[PDB]
Amino acid sequence: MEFRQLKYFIAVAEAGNMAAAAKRLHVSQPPITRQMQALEADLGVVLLERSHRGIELTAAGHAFLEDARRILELAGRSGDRSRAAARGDVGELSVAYFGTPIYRSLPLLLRAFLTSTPTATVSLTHMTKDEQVEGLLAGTIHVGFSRFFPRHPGIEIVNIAQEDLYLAVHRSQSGKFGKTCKLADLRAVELTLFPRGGRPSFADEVIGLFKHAGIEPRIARVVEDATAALALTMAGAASSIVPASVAAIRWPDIAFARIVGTRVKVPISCIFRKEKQPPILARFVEHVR
Amino acid sequence: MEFRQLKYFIAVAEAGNMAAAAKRLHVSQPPITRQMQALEADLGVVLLEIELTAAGHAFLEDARRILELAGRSGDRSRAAARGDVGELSVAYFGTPIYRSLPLLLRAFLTSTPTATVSLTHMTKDEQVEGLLAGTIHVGFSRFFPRHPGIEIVNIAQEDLYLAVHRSQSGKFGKTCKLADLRAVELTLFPRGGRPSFADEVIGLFKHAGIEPRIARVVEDATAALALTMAGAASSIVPASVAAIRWPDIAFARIVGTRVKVPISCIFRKEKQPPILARFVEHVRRSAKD
Amino acid sequence: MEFRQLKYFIAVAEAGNMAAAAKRLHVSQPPITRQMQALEADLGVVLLEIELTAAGHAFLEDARRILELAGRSGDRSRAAARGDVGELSVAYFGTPIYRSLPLLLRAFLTSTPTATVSLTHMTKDEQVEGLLAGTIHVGFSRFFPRHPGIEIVNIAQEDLYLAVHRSQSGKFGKTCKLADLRAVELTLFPRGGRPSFADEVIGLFKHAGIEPRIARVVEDATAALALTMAGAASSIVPASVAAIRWPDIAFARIVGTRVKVPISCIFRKEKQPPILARFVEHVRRSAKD
Amino acid sequence: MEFRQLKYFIAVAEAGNMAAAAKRLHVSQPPITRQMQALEADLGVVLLERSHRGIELTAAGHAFLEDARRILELAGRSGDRSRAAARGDVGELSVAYFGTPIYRSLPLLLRAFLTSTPTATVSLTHMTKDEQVEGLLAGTIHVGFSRFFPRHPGIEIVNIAQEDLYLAVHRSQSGKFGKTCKLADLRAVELTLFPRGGRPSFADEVIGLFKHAGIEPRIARVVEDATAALALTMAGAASSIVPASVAAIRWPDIAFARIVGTRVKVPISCIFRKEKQPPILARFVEHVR
Repeated sequence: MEFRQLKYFIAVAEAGNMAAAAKRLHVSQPPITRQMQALEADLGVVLLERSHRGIELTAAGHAFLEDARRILELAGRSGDRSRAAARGDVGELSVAYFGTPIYRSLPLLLRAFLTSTPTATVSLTHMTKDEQVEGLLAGTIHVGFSRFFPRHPGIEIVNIAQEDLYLAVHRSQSGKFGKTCKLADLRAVELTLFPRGGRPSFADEVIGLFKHAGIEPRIARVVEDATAALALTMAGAASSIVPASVAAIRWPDIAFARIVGTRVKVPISCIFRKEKQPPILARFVEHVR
Repeated sequence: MEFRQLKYFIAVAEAGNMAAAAKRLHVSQPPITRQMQALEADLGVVLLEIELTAAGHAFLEDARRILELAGRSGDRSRAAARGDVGELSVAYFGTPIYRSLPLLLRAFLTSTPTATVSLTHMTKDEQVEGLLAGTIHVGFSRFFPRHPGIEIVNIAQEDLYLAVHRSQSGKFGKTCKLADLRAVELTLFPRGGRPSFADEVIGLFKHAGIEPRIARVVEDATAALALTMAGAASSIVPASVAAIRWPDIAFARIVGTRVKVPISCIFRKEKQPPILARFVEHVRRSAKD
Repeated sequence: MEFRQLKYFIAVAEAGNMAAAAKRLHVSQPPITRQMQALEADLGVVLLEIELTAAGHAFLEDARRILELAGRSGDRSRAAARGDVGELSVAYFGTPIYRSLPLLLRAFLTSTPTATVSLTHMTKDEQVEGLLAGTIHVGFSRFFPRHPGIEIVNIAQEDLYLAVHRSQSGKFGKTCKLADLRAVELTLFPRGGRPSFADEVIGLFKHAGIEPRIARVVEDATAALALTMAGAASSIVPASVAAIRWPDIAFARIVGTRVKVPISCIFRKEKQPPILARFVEHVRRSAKD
Repeated sequence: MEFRQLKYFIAVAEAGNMAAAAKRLHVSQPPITRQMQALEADLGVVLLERSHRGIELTAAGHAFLEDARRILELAGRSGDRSRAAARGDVGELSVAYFGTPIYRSLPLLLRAFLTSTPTATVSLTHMTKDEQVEGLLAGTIHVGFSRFFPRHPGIEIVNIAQEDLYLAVHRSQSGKFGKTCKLADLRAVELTLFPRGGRPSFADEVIGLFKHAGIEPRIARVVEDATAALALTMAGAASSIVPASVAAIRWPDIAFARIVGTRVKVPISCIFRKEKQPPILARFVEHVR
């Protein structure tokens, strides 16, 4: 069987007449006739008959007509599926994340991406920054989001944005601070930071910001992540410092106060393997920039 | 595009190597290469880098289906020429294949002597796409999500059975209730096509007020049975599975008036070809009661 | 074995490299090496090949727990010396951490002023092992499989809510039934600790006579919420999650007298230390009613 | 803190007297005393007191006594866990399989393995022979089972056993053959073989066996696997040839007849990466041989 044979047969069949089929096909009589004899020979069946009315289909012809249509319909749609995949119009972007960008910044970036590529999908996985590097190099994830990525030569970092910092305290300690504050005002406050590890982290950044401001902080403890800190704060057992992403959410019993200062800010970045980027990733990277 | 291109692309995809593709095709390299170049120019996309691009992986699946449909279409025209019913393409997922599906197929073939049948394991999502595109005629499984152009027919219901290694047979007898199994570590199946058989089993336990002990969820009934036969597991299976006598496996029927699961089939409600129309009339009266 | 060996092994495991282990430890290579040789001779096993052997991967997990327990034990003796209650080590899985767990912890801390708390996310299996070994005092989740030396206490029950992107809020109002959600593509969570929250949601749909439409099962509530906030999903979450106002997410309370899920805690029934004994008496009367 | 300090403190505490502790410790008085002062100094608490009775513990001492016991208990058990993992007494053997060994031979081999290594576990995954090679080289699976593995230099093949072949027919065609038969007697029987592909398969083997016997078989079709063939046979639409593993199971409506001949046999083999075998695999390989 050949594709040309199929499109001709459908036209011959639908037009119900040879001259009318030629008009639709932009082609002369003799090529059409050649393609029908070749088609009937391959199948080993007669598909067409003549009469006063012109062209008629046998039982074999009628059965083949429906299939010929489903075949060109599927072929046409399969062509589109392949071009769509080259363009990055479709595909599943595998995203990894660590730390607080997952609370607001990352989702909004995903909203904007899905909105300009509505037939794409995303998956999400929590991963340490080290896991993200390994996974990126290996191709198990396309893009990773966190704050302070360790250095690697085969990976591009893109600082998407920066975020303010907010003191977080139990509802009952609200109004000891107001809605705005400075790092100087927190030297009597026992602070719970996160995460632990020591490799460049949000905790270490906050500690450095206190050192820049010439202030000794009281760090009561470093907990495993923001969830722990927020839950301790909600339970009345702690105060913390958190980026704007976290403060954008209304958590019952927690109040926030923005820490003022030009330098008191924290980045959001994302990493990807700059080499051999599949189209869904290239489309996302072009959105990140 | 051209059928030869598709057939050659599949061989290059599956051999993963130009010389093995030549071996499988009985043809030299430069012809394969000119056919691959031509497919790429016709599609306006690149499929090969030997490994596949995104566009390539996408097109591979479709190419198989196009060739598949083309072959069945030739067979169908021939069948129509001879006055025979031709071949019903059935897809299946889950355990109906063990007994209840064969029995229904037998009754269909008895009443329809010139018909044949082919069977393909497919996931439910693959099935839906197969029905809308015309590559399969009908799918069987247990639970199917509704879909606009598809009818889902609940044919019959099957009892459930506890499966255990022969060494543990005495422990529960030949009939048991869900509450008797509250301490049994269960290996359920399958994974992914949720809600699946595992989900229904777990739901039945819950309706009875029991949280099942789930050791693991394995990929299919085959894995679960092999593990039970190896002495490493216990499971719960439909009657279709328990109708078979497996060495080293003992079964206990689970009693409870609601402890049953459906055998269901699905098909495209519109543009039904003759053989599907015949099978549906048969399913219709197989379901009656 | 020796504590220094354990601490050094962990640093070699986590740095994946002898010079980074030296950097993290402020110590040169030959001391680290002699400590690793010695741990290997003492154990009568090889842990390093820098990557880990099977024996190494096994011991790594345990080494962390041994050091963890050792640190908490020093803190506990000190607390006992001063007449303070000391620190309750709590583990958690699932969504109680969002609201109901913090609230119960607050009431405990109010009545027990010299106490503190630490929070660690753990899977249910990790929790059980933690309770039997004495590394944690108590675990929280929703469903827990029975286990000989563990008591499971159902504290309270939480309502369920549909979660949708703000754009879709009008569609269901502020209250809805499960049957109203029969066409909603749901993103449930988590994966693996079956039976989990996903299983209960699916079971509730089934009890009501509806097969839920499940688009996907994601790793946790964080993923599901980020996807819903990005406009890519709808989900079902307990009241603890819905008590929080998340930007771009709207909630509808699911009505039905049986549509609720438990908050549960688990602890070792034997050899309870004083602080756990205090927490249990508190949980006991928090559950009363 | 040091481990020696812990074991001494427990003995001193349990014996309730210094001389009695020395007896238990196989050690003199002065070292014991040195280890207690060092231990009290590290913790920064007093654990012990003297009186007429001998040794007594403070509140700090009593709290530390329970922890010291849990610490040595956990350390001891962690040592065992590491040695067990070196020996391959524990671990999860990842097994892959293709074709019919999964029906009987593979499970019995797993029974025997689990029986001599009862704290080990197994997982099972269906994989093509090509997938198994890739997975083996990569370390994603430990061992693969099938029949006719393609050649690779970094992989060892071990023929575990051979299996007879059996004609399979619908119940109603039983007694056209009896319980034994020859290939010559099947030249009028339309045969359904499996699987398709063409790379060395069970189908190709059966075809070669007919050629060795100087007999033209009637091969009506090659289907995707044994499940398809068995289901077609059960439905009355086919006869097939299957190895002994399949014939060992009683499938309703299928009858079997053994094909006699010294050469009419099919192997079961398994493959593994001979390089860098983890202990659980080495333990299994030693069982396979």
